[PDB]
Amino acid sequence: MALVLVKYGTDHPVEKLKIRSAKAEDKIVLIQNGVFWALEELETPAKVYAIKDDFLARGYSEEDSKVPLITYSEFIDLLEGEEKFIG
Amino acid sequence: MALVLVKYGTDHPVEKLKIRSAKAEDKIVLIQNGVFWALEELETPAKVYAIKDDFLARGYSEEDSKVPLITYSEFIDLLEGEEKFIG
Repeated sequence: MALVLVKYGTDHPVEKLKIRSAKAEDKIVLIQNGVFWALEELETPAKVYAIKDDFLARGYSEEDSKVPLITYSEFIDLLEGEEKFIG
Repeated sequence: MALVLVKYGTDHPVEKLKIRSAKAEDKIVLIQNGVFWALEELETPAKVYAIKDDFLARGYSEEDSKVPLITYSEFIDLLEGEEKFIG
């Protein structure tokens, strides 16, 4: 149930095995240079999300993702995760 | 400690007291139509942030907001915290 924040890509390759070692409960966010990992294979049982808007900001096509693309709105839905007393 | 999310415009009465009765140790995020709370006279001891990218997307200006705005990058860092143990 760990939060994995990736804001690194290719210039930093250690996040790939972080993603590998991530658990089913854990959350993986690809932001900034993390969009490069959306083109990777990535052996992960965790919940992987790449920022769709930032992905587009980096100049990449949404078709060209191996991972799920979400917007900041859905990032807050991730931020919620469950339900709590938020609503 | 508590993660407080608001994203139901002003149509959700419970949003007010979530902010209102928050602790000075908690985090409060305004997202989507929740940005309307960023314009009012909300008084909370918690860390209150409205999403800048989303707020500007509403057609408003940074100057319009009363509370601090964070960007997609800063939102990721919010969820990190400050200490970043992601090495």
